[PDB]
Amino acid sequence: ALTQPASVSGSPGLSITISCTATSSDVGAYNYVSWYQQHPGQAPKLMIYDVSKRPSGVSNRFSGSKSANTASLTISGLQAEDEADYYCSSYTTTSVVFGGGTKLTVL
Amino acid sequence: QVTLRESGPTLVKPKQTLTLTCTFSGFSLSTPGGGVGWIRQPPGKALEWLALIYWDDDKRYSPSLKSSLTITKDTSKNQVVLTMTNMDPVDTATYYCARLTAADTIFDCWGQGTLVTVSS
Amino acid sequence: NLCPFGEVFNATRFASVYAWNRKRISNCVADYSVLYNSASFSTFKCYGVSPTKLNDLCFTNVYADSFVIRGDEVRQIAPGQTGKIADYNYKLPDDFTGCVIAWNSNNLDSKVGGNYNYLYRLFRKSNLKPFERDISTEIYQAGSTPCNGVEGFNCYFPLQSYGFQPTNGVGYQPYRVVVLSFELLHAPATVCGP
Ligand SMILES: *[C@@H]1O[C@H](CO)[C@@H](O)[C@H](O)[C@H]1NC(C)=O
Repeated sequence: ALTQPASVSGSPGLSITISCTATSSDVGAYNYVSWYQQHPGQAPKLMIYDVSKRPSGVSNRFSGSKSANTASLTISGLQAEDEADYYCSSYTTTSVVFGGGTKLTVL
Repeated sequence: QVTLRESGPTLVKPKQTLTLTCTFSGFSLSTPGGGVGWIRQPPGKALEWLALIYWDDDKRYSPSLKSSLTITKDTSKNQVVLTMTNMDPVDTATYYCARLTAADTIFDCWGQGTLVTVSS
Repeated sequence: NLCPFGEVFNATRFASVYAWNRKRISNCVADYSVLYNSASFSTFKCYGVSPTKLNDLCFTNVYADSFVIRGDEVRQIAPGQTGKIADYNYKLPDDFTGCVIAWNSNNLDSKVGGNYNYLYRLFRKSNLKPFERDISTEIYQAGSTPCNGVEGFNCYFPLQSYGFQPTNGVGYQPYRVVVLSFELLHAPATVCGP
């Protein structure tokens, strides 16, 4: 399964990034990865479908990148949205992993 | 547009066979690279994909739950039925059925999800 | 006056290499400008005919093909080499006019686990002829002791489970390949644009 930090914090207005690595050898080349800004209470929602490409409509400044096997979620100075969690999911060799939960607490 | 909503039973006794469905609308199932999935999440835990169906009636299950989880499809009435037995207290979670528009976009549209508990 | 040039590229599902579908093209307009400038076709390398300026030229009996291969064998489909795909599945003649325009199709032709919808032919006792469709799936015999309908020793099936995996390398992803074989004749042409 994928591994990501427990809970990343940060002050409003600043820039933060959530990491998501691929320690396990389930991924062949880590080609497809996506995040989900799960608003706590109703349901998760897609914010970025490809490694860098984002879906239309629900997108303001969200982006991402990956160098060798570690994905990222680059957020702009906007931190006053809510206390939303993020889940990095990608295709494995036999299943669909989702990683863990990272409560992005803002100060 | 693409809208997902779950319908079916909520409470169940241990060591039984649960039948959870969700009616979809606003899109087609025979589209190339299309399909719907099923993901659960215990309260205070992460997400885990249970199983999904594809356009060509390909029932791909989870390695840990290959035997119990059996997924079906019904394009005539736009219904998806999930059959799974051996109700365990650890299975108490909320089940969201998703929409896989393509292989690149992972679970574009999601559903409301119902909290299916497993107790006495 | 228009004809389905988009249906051959934007079809529902292509066929395998061992059962490549052939299609005749007639009464069309050569609007190849919008095709070359589609910004989606990765390999537009056309051997014998320039990639552009195809609109100011029109042929007699152009055909069309459709199949899917792997990234490493994208170069294999060409009248310059052979060995694995152009030797048992589908070979292009040495005097072939056209090209093998293909694009990355790793968005609707692959799924989690094993995609067994597309297959390719394994080694055979005979060599493949140009423009040949070997629909027969007879058990290949690697010498003596004929099994005659049994599998196992030197009797493997000619078709092989492909296994399109979602996570793959740059040469292991699905690639929808189309072949536009221009048939240069002297009869009055029928597919000619502006
Ligand atoms: C196939 O569909 C896409 C998107 O609808 C379009 O951009 C493309 O031009 C189509 N193919 C052809 C050959 O027109």
